[PDB]
Amino acid sequence: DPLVVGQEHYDTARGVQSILQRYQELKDIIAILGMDELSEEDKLVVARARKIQRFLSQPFFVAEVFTGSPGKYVSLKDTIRGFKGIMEGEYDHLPEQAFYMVGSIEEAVEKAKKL
Amino acid sequence: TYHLDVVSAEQQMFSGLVEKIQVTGSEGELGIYPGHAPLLTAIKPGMIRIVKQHGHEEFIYLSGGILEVQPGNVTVLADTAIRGQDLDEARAMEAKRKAEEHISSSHGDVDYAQASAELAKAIAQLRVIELTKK
Amino acid sequence: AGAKDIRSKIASVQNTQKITKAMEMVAASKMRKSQDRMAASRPYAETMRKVIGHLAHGNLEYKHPYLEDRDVKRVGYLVVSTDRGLAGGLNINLFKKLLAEMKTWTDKGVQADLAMIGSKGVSFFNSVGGNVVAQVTGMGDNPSLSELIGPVKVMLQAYDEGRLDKLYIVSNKFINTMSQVPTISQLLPLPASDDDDLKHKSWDYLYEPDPKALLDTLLRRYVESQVYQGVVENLASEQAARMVAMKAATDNGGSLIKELQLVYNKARQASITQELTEIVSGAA
Repeated sequence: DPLVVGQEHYDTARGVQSILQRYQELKDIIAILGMDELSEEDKLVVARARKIQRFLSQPFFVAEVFTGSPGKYVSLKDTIRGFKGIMEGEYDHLPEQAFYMVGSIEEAVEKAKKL
Repeated sequence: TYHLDVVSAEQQMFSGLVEKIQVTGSEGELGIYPGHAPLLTAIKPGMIRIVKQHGHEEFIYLSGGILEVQPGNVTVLADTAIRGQDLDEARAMEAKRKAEEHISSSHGDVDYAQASAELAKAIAQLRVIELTKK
Repeated sequence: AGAKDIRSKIASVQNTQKITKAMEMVAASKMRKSQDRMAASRPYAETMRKVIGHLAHGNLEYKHPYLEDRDVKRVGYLVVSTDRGLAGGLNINLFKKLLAEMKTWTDKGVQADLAMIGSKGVSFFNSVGGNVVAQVTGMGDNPSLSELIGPVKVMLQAYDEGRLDKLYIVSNKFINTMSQVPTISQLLPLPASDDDDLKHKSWDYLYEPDPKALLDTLLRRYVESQVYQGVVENLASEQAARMVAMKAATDNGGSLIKELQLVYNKARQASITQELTEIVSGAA
């Protein structure tokens, strides 16, 4: 609640929910028709929702055995900055696989450099 | 020898090597030959005769066109073309019958010029079936 | 879940798959007609562009505005599009490729004037913000040169009044029955890039009376013939893209049917075991 958690956090969390819900609605249209018959705004939300789903992932220190990736601890200010940045499309120029299994947003840009 | 191409938007009408040809024009037909000057040329209703290597002939009626001649490879960009066996003397009589109807049909001078051109076209079809008999 | 609502969705997805198969029938037959029309248009337009290619290079040169390589202040595009959906991304890929070239001119400060031959292009470029200077829509299953002339007549007037300096047509090529590609083609300013007519350099071209009127007429016909072939080829490309899209939609509909049926069967089995368990418990 914004009275306890703040407005910037509250607004970020609702923004994420609104996008990922709309993506769920688009998935049934895409399943029969594919993405080509979507509106161009709908293609924009599909791209951001896929990037958001990838960015929710994180590499735990306790999971270092199953995978090999070093673990990461992310602060709240970093994560709200990352999702706020994706939601307003600052990072629209980066590929999706850049967001997979990274910590803070910065790291994703570096990953994007090496693809 | 040299090659000639003949086309219209609806079809390629002819293409191939020609020892010679004879072609309608503006101030009447002309003969054309390998050595002929590179004369870019307008066309009024008439025919073209297609004499291929070793002297073998075809006989094409044209509604109209343009005969560009930069090269020895020449082209006629015809507005509409029918050959003297793709038409027949009864089809040329049907063209003449349409011309006689068009002459009857209206008073307007440009209409009358269209009807007169349709007559010239119909007689050119008859003439091409005569050339086809020759 | 829910047995009746799932069985209703299964019925609807079944009938939709059956329709997409029939649409794939209409799309293939129209492809047959469209490609044989193209095959007829190809010889005339190909030889007309050859003819002008010979006029490009060879002496006794008259001087004419479509012939010289003047400087570029603004650029014209003739854009063909569909008016329909269900053609996959054919229009999107063409529009993106144009947008890339128009961006490259906008980097140079060279403006773009756009003439649209289809409704999808009008909608996209008006809502994106390209300067649509001409537009015709809904040409029909058999397109005819006559209707297409007006937009071209406008683009011609923009060139010959001197405003418009370079002109292109953008269209999809029917490379194969199942492969096509979007292309931007240089159109009216006759590219001197083309081969010199050194192969028959004996000839310096000569004229019947008034080379200006004759040559003007001939170039008018050249530009038009190029636009008509580019449209007929884009319609053949459209029918191929629609048949591929409908085939994909048929396979995806079958894929849903095979999974909804598993949800339904699991639900009927659970319903059958929740009851009976409750009738034996009640019988006590």
